[PDB]
Amino acid sequence: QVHLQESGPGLVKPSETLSLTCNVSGTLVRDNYWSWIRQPLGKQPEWIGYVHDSGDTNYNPSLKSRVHLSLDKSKNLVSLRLTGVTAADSAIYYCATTKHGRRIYGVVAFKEWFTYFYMDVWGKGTSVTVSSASTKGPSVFPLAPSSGGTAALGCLVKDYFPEPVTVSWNSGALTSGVHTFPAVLQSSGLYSLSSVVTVPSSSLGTQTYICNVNHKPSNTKVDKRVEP
Amino acid sequence: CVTLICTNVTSNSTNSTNGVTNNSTVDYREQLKNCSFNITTEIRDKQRKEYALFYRLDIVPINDNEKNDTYRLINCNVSTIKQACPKVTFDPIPIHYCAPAGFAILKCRDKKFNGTGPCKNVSTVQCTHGIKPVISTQLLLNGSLAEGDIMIRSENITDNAKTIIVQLKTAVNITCTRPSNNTRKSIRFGPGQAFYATDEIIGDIRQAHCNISKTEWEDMKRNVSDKLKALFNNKTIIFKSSSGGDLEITTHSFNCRGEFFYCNTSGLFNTSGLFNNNSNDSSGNITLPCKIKQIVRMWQRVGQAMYAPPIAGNITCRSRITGLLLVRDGCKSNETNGT
Amino acid sequence: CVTLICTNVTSNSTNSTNGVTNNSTVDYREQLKNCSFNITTEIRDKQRKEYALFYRLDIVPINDNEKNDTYRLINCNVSTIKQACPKVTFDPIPIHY
Amino acid sequence: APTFVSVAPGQTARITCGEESLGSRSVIWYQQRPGQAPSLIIYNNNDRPSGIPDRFSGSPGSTFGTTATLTITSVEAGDEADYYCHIWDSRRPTNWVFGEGTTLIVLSQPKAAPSVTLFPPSSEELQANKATLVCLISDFYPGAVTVAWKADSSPVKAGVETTTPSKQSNNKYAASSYLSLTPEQWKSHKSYSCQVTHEGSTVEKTVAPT
Ligand SMILES: *[C@@H]1O[C@H](CO)[C@@H](O[C@@H]2O[C@H](CO)[C@@H](O[C@@H]3O[C@H](CO[C@H]4O[C@H](CO[C@H]5O[C@H](CO)[C@@H](O)[C@H](O)[C@@H]5O[C@H]5O[C@H](CO)[C@@H](O)[C@H](O)[C@@H]5O)[C@@H](O)[C@H](O[C@H]5O[C@H](CO)[C@@H](O)[C@H](O)[C@@H]5O[C@H]5O[C@H](CO)[C@@H](O)[C@H](O)[C@@H]5O)[C@@H]4O)[C@@H](O)[C@H](O[C@H]4O[C@H](CO)[C@@H](O)[C@H](O)[C@@H]4O[C@H]4O[C@H](CO)[C@@H](O)[C@H](O)[C@@H]4O[C@H]4O[C@H](CO)[C@@H](O)[C@H](O)[C@@H]4O)[C@@H]3O)[C@H](O)[C@H]2NC(C)=O)[C@H](O)[C@H]1NC(C)=O
Ligand SMILES: *[C@@H]1O[C@H](CO)[C@@H](O[C@@H]2O[C@H](CO)[C@@H](O[C@@H]3O[C@H](CO[C@H]4O[C@H](CO[C@H]5O[C@H](CO)[C@@H](O)[C@H](O)[C@@H]5O)[C@@H](O)[C@H](O[C@H]5O[C@H](CO)[C@@H](O)[C@H](O)[C@@H]5O[C@H]5O[C@H](CO)[C@@H](O)[C@H](O)[C@@H]5O)[C@@H]4O)[C@@H](O)[C@H](O[C@H]4O[C@H](CO)[C@@H](O)[C@H](O)[C@@H]4O[C@H]4O[C@H](CO)[C@@H](O)[C@H](O)[C@@H]4O[C@H]4O[C@H](CO)[C@@H](O)[C@H](O)[C@@H]4O)[C@@H]3O)[C@H](O)[C@H]2NC(C)=O)[C@H](O)[C@H]1NC(C)=O
Ligand SMILES: *[C@@H]1O[C@H](CO)[C@@H](O[C@@H]2O[C@H](CO)[C@@H](O[C@@H]3O[C@H](CO[C@H]4O[C@H](CO[C@H]5O[C@H](CO)[C@@H](O)[C@H](O)[C@@H]5O[C@H]5O[C@H](CO)[C@@H](O)[C@H](O)[C@@H]5O)[C@@H](O)[C@H](O[C@H]5O[C@H](CO)[C@@H](O)[C@H](O)[C@@H]5O[C@H]5O[C@H](CO)[C@@H](O)[C@H](O)[C@@H]5O)[C@@H]4O)[C@@H](O)[C@H](O[C@H]4O[C@H](CO)[C@@H](O)[C@H](O)[C@@H]4O[C@H]4O[C@H](CO)[C@@H](O)[C@H](O)[C@@H]4O)[C@@H]3O)[C@H](O)[C@H]2NC(C)=O)[C@H](O)[C@H]1NC(C)=O
Ligand SMILES: *[C@@H]1O[C@H](CO)[C@@H](O[C@@H]2O[C@H](CO)[C@@H](O[C@@H]3O[C@H](CO[C@H]4O[C@H](CO[C@H]5O[C@H](CO)[C@@H](O)[C@H](O)[C@@H]5O[C@H]5O[C@H](CO)[C@@H](O)[C@H](O)[C@@H]5O)[C@@H](O)[C@H](O[C@H]5O[C@H](CO)[C@@H](O)[C@H](O)[C@@H]5O)[C@@H]4O)[C@@H](O)[C@H](O[C@H]4O[C@H](CO)[C@@H](O)[C@H](O)[C@@H]4O[C@H]4O[C@H](CO)[C@@H](O)[C@H](O)[C@@H]4O)[C@@H]3O)[C@H](O)[C@H]2NC(C)=O)[C@H](O)[C@H]1NC(C)=O
Ligand SMILES: *[C@@H]1O[C@H](CO)[C@@H](O[C@@H]2O[C@H](CO)[C@@H](O[C@@H]3O[C@H](CO[C@H]4O[C@H](CO)[C@@H](O)[C@H](O[C@H]5O[C@H](CO)[C@@H](O)[C@H](O)[C@@H]5O[C@H]5O[C@H](CO)[C@@H](O)[C@H](O)[C@@H]5O)[C@@H]4O)[C@@H](O)[C@H](O[C@H]4O[C@H](CO)[C@@H](O)[C@H](O)[C@@H]4O)[C@@H]3O)[C@H](O)[C@H]2NC(C)=O)[C@H](O)[C@H]1NC(C)=O
Ligand SMILES: *[C@@H]1O[C@H](CO)[C@@H](O[C@@H]2O[C@H](CO)[C@@H](O[C@@H]3O[C@H](CO)[C@@H](O)[C@H](O)[C@@H]3O)[C@H](O)[C@H]2NC(C)=O)[C@H](O)[C@H]1NC(C)=O
Ligand SMILES: *[C@@H]1O[C@H](CO)[C@@H](O)[C@H](O)[C@H]1NC(C)=O
Ligand SMILES: *[C@@H]1O[C@H](CO)[C@@H](O)[C@H](O)[C@H]1NC(C)=O
Ligand SMILES: *[C@@H]1O[C@H](CO)[C@@H](O)[C@H](O)[C@H]1NC(C)=O
Repeated sequence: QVHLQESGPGLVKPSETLSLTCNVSGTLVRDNYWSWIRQPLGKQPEWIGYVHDSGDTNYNPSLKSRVHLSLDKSKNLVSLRLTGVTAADSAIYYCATTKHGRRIYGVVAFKEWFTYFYMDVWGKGTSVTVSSASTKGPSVFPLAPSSGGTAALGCLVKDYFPEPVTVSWNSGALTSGVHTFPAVLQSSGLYSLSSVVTVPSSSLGTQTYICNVNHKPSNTKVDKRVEP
Repeated sequence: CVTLICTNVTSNSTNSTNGVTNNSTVDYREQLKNCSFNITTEIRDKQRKEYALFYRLDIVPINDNEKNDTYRLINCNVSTIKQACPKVTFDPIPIHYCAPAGFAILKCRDKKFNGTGPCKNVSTVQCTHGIKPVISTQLLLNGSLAEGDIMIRSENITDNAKTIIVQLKTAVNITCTRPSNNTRKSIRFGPGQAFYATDEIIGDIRQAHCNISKTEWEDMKRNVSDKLKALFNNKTIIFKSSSGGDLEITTHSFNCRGEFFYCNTSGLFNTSGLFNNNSNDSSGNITLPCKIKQIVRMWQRVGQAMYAPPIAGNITCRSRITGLLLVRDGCKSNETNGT
Repeated sequence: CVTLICTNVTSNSTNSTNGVTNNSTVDYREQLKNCSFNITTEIRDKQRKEYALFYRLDIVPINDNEKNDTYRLINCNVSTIKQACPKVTFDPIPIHY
Repeated sequence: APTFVSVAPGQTARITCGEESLGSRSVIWYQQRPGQAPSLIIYNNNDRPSGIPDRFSGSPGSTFGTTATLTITSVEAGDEADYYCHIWDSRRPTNWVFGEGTTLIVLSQPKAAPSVTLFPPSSEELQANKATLVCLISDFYPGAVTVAWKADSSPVKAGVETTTPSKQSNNKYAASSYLSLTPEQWKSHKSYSCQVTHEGSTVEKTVAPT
């Protein structure tokens, strides 16, 4: 069960170098070829570059100048650095083991072949936004379920920036009925999202129906209890 | 014979180590161009722009200032040029040379004949047996092998300025090919006068080459060596490439289905004289890079320049190597143990 | 084998009934044209405008935009052409095999 | 660009990406779902990693002047996804972005009514003299639904920041509308209502101040 994921800042402003990191496990960092991939909103994924020890690296010509990849051995993790960012660079990023090969169609002697690259396992994805607008701590409030015996309850997250805001429910024990709706853009220059859970009428408790909200960019941890 | 604005055909993904260097140059790389030009239509007063794909060898740069990437066909420099008629074929057919009546040909049937002097076993014929007119260099193709054993012949071996003519006993298959699926186009210039040019490369950009068995070539290299060593006082003989000349002379030249080849015989003459066999390993085919050219002039001055129209689609022909044409380097050297 | 700007030679008095129709076309009507063209003079560097009368059969239209009424001789399309020497004659003489 | 194809559950779908080939290619196919990163399906035209069935066929790299067709026999419901592909050709320089993926769909949803859910302003938010209603509507198909609030039969002009539908794990979609008000606006009107319209079929829920 080899798995991996990355860790970024969430927000960067223009003319700043965007540093990122892909923490890994399952296998060694020497024993793999490593890639970086970004995919904007409603667009196709763009291959950034790839790297290996013994001084080997190659970048996408679009940003061969701005990107500066790295590699830590002991820590078992990868790195990234992208200078002079703009709103164009804002996309959700990834990192993956790049399994390579060779495609032969003619005389090997004459170099009648080419080498190709596929990536068999992906990370979760670090959402990266590029704007000159400051962060914002999400204001959080409870949604009253009161008016078969069923009545859904939830939490409303509002006035924050940037997307995304991760939201759990009471130490993540209950997962059923949890419909965390996609956020909404406002002319406020901010976002808002609402997570709801469907629950029967027979549920007094007293159960601490708490929503575990987390908005890392602003470095804010809000926690609100839902009541009738 | 007009201006050609040529450009190379497709981009590539050449990379890897190192990087600090910039411009590369290699004489041995068979490559095509995408030349463009204006030619006259049915009427003298008008003309149109065509494009064709020409082997870099067949073109030559001209320094124009009004434009860039300008070339010309090598011949507009020297001689007129015609295109081989489609109907005709230069297939080497066995022809019999026959004497008039009252004359007769005499055939030497001696199985270990030297070329000169008495023949113990003779037979009269009116006609020579079927002889195919093969035009090739270094390697003698599709010919007659020696009955007894492989033979070396020369007017006098000592005169280094006279060609050694080797005749194998057992032939060595050589399979050459132009592997690319080249589409061809007809380009007309009036009244109905038209010339076939290569149009496109369907599929991979493949390179022309020849194939000999390494085991089967190195063998005759040895067998020939042993017969040579017998003639030059048991001196260990060694082989090497050509010292210079026209391409046709410094390469193995021939034609398959009409396209004229120029295969690098460097590989055939590295040497590899000491036989160990290496546990029968490192021995498959031995591939030679081949270069291909269309505008071609044989017999030097006598005869005009010929343009060989491209055969559409990939081609490959197999000939049997039946002999060789060699020449000895001759000067004073180490008397013992030199060679 | 150059461009020919051809025009029919003389007007006519074709009239009478009926009248409502406009354009007529008939394959069987032997007719000449008055073709014009530029040809080279004694020197390669210069040329002059000549006119000749050509049977419509012997010419064929070419679609040029820079000019109108443009034709070419049917052969520039296909084969070279020579003119029968004045001295020679293709009179069918009885020959004995 | 065109990226859609309709195939019944049980029939076969063939999806195409990139320009026509010039030389031998090594076409790699990926599949992405909402939230998740793109996953590998096929490499070297028809070779597949661990966990992918035999139904996933691919064009051979051997053909020339030919579009790369990914063919998936007996299409499964959970296979509706984005299919961005990565072409490696002999005669064209290395591509550093992926190709346009023919998005996949299925005929029979069969159907799905929305789950309309309408909440009043929380008691806490009203202390900051601000108010915001929340119309949580979801699990509908096709993912298109007109929304219309009503103050009291009277339509509400402004303050309704809503969302375009978004795909989930289940093929159904989800969206949400937000009507923002202030206490004195809220408590004045006797009722407020959110009307969701789906396939010429209006559904509505109602909420009111105490
Ligand atoms: C040394 O020695 C050696 C040996 O001897 C050599 O080699 C050789 O050589 C030869 C010569 O070169 C060769 O032959 C050849 O071949 C070829 C091929 O073949 C194949 O094919 C065929 C058909 O064809 C087609 O196809 C192809 C492919 O495959 C192509 O390439 C071509 O081109 C064609 O095409 C076509 O079609 C297509 C479709 O597909 C299209 O697209 C196109 O367009 C076109 O149309 C066939 O037929 C054949 O067959 C055969 O074989 C088989 C087996 O294999 C079989 O079964 C059959 O039946 C036949 O056989 C027969 O015969 C034999 C004998 O021979 C016998 O054995 C048997 O039994 C039988 O009977 C195959 O498959 C071909 O092609 C050729 O032909 C040609 O040529 C000739 C002469 O050579 C003649 O005769 C003919 O007629 C033809 O002609 C043509 O061409 C020419 C040139 O080439 C010319 O001149 C003429 O005129 C004509 O032309 C025309 O056409 C062309 C085209 O073709 C063009 O280009 C132009 O323009 C025009 O139009 C021949 O046959 C062989 O193979 C070889 N061998 C080996 C082993 O290798 C060498 O060379 C030597 N060396 C030195 C140095 O010398
Ligand atoms: C003059 O002399 C010179 C020099 O001697 C000579 O030059 C030589 O020319 C030939 C031909 O031009 C040229 O051959 C090429 O070689 C390519 C590479 O093959 C090698 O690698 C493969 C892969 O093995 C790797 O992976 C293995 C598994 O992990 C691993 O074990 C290996 O170690 C390796 O890591 C390998 O399979 C090959 O070995 C096979 O062939 C040997 C030949 O002797 C044989 O002894 C072996 O036992 C072995 O046989 C198996 O594999 C073959 C297939 O290769 C099967 O058919 C058998 O049943 C066995 O299972 C080599 O080690 C080769 O791939 C080239 O062919 C592909 O490419 C062209 C160009 O596009 C296509 O047109 C072909 O159709 C073919 O494409 C198939 O494969 C690619 C992926 O590579 C796919 O994308 C294609 O779509 C297609 O496969 C798919 O499609 C079909 C339907 O189309 C479908 O049905 C399939 O199921 C599949 O889904 C090409 O043949 C050679 O490089 C060159 N140079 C040298 C030094 O030899 C000249 O020819 C001579 N001149 C003349 C005139 O003769
Ligand atoms: C150094 O350089 C050298 C030169 O540069 C290199 O030399 C090369 O080596 C290669 C091998 O190493 C050689 O490749 C050999 O090719 C033959 C070709 O035969 C095929 O073509 C015949 C005619 O062309 C048809 O097929 C082609 C290809 O499909 C088409 O493009 C054509 O259009 C044409 O199409 C017709 O046919 C198809 C059906 O095939 C129809 O659909 C079409 O409508 C057309 O009608 C063709 O006659 C052959 O057909 C026979 O075989 C079929 C299976 O392939 C079969 O289905 C047919 O029914 C038919 O069989 C019957 O008919 C024949 C007639 O003679 C009978 O003899 C036979 O008994 C049946 O009754 C064929 O399609 C290929 O056959 C060879 O395959 C053998 O060798 C490989 C080597 O790897 C083995 O692995 C195979 O197992 C196979 O062995 C056979 O023989 C065994 C006994 O010995 C037997 O036990 C096996 O079961 C098997 O049958 C080779 O692949 C290449 O030719 C050669 N080149 C030169 C120039 O010398 C060298 O490699 C290189 N070395 C190194 C190290 O670098
Ligand atoms: C360069 O490259 C070239 C290309 O690669 C390469 O060319 C190939 O070379 C080989 C030689 O190595 C060519 O020859 C092959 O040789 C095999 C061995 O031959 C032996 O058998 C012969 C026949 O024996 C008959 O008699 C026996 C007596 O008991 C029987 O047991 C046999 O079964 C057979 O039966 C006869 O009677 C039957 C009665 O019922 C009848 O049906 C049957 O058809 C047959 O008539 C022997 O004659 C021979 O021995 C002779 O020579 C020795 C000394 O050398 C003497 O001592 C003997 O007394 C005798 O004189 C051998 O022992 C063959 O198996 C092989 O078979 C092919 O041909 C037969 C017909 O002969 C076909 O039936 C069969 O299908 C085979 O395919 C052929 O046809 C297909 C379809 O047309 C074709 O595609 C294919 O290419 C092939 O032509 C074959 O003969 C070979 O043909 C060459 N190929 C080509 C394309 O050219 C060349 O060598 C290379 N050279 C160099 C220098 O590198
Ligand atoms: C470079 O130069 C080297 C040498 O300097 C060459 O290499 C040699 O090439 C020859 C080519 O012929 C190779 O000869 C092969 O010999 C074997 C062995 O033969 C035995 O088995 C066969 C049965 O398979 C028997 O019939 C034989 O018996 C007699 O007749 C055969 C007929 O070929 C003859 O070769 C034998 O010498 C023998 O004759 C002698 O004995 C009898 C009594 O038994 C006597 O009456 C007679 O007068 C003689 O004294 C023998 O037991 C053979 O199998 C090979 O093929 C032959 O048979 C097959 C069928 O099996 C036929 O299809 C084929 O046509 C042949 O007839 C060969 O003949 C030799 O091995 C080889 N040596 C080495 C080291 O390589 C290279 O080739 C040269 N290279 C180049 C590029 O030029
Ligand atoms: C046909 O065209 C060719 C090329 O335009 C002419 O031959 C070439 O002449 C140049 C010199 O003008 C040669 O380049 C160099 O010449 C110097 C002598 O100054 C020499 O020292 C160099 O080593 C080098 O050769 C060139 O090699 C030569 N050949 C080719 C293939 O380019 C030729 O003159 C033209 N034909 C006629 C009849 O004029
Ligand atoms: C383009 O490719 C041809 C292939 O032979 C080569 O000769 C030429 O130099 C190339 N162009 C440049 C500018 O080098
Ligand atoms: C001879 O040249 C060939 C070129 O194809 C090469 O493969 C071989 O290794 C060479 N051998 C030596 C001894 O140089
Ligand atoms: C002029 O007369 C010629 C006579 O053959 C005819 O072909 C041509 O069509 C005429 N012009 C027009 C415009 O019809």
